Amino acid sequence: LKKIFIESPSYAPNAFTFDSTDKGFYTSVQDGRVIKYEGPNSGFTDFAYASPFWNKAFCENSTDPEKRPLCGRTYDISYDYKNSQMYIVDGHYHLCVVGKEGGYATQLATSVQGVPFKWLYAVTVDQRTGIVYFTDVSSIHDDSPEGVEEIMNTSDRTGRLMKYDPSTKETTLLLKELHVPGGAEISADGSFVVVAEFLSNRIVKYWLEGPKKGSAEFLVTIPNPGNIKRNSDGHFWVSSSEELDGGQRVVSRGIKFDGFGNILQVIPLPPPYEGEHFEQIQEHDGLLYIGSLFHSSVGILVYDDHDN
Ligand SMILES: *[C]C1(*)(*)(*)N(*)[C@@](*)(*)[C@](*)(*)C2(*)(*)(*)=C1(*)(*)(*)[N@@](*)(*)C1(*)(*)(*)=[C@@](*)(*)[C@](*)(*)=[C@](*)(*)[C@@](*)(*)=C12(*)(*)*
Repeated sequence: LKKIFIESPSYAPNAFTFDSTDKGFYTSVQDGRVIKYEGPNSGFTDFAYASPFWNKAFCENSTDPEKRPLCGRTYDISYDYKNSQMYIVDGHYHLCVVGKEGGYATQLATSVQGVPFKWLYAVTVDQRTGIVYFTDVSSIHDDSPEGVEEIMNTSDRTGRLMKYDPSTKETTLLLKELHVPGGAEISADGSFVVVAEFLSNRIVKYWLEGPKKGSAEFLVTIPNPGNIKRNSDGHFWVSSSEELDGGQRVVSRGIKFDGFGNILQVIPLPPPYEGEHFEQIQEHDGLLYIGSLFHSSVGILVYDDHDN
């Protein structure tokens, strides 16, 4: 297992997505930007900003939590191929979208059933229907240090799963009282959405079709599950960390599972991720993109097989 680091601006490149050109990638960073890597000999450019207030002088390269409400902080991004546009979920500006050329994003939704969003975290677009599925970590606590602390202390179970439909412009509540839903990924065939409940160490399966449509069921136990991203085979990669029996400390792993809950592949991450929580593992073009809040470079894994 080989690791590659790509030096990036700002800090904490946590989430990735890709467009039809498939040259490079997009990533969300701590200072409120969505940036685009253009290739090994042309670095990063700014792509988009959820916050309409974002500006270089005040927000570029900041990690001051006090500047977050103004600059924004995007937690996930999902490219819509049919419409050449990028969906965004931000901790301060909520569900947004930006067209192909980027720039400042258009805000789409900030509440459901009269209850404001507090910390949108994961997003995915159904490539066939253009319908957007996304999670809110809490209905009480935002991404401030004070908020994170309260979520932990009260074992906050006020997370939600929503859908947004661009043809109605309405958003609908699918699930409530989730236990820190930091990951959500639609099946290849659109029949279900898998949701990671970080504080309950599990993945649940929410049905979009079939006789159980509109309900969710337990799928598989995963320690401290984060983001979920589907690969081209239709399987799901999730970030995981497990406290080590005998240690102290965690062991970090990427875990690939199917829609029936079978564990298909387990990848212990190498340093520096090995003993740290991480955000996401996403398979694309034969590479594993690793999202984290704890580094200033993007991490990518590939296996070296030049001997067998
Ligand atoms: C799951 C992950 N991501 C989302 C959010 C979060 C996580 N974890 C935690 C802890 C505490 C608070 C919040 C959180």
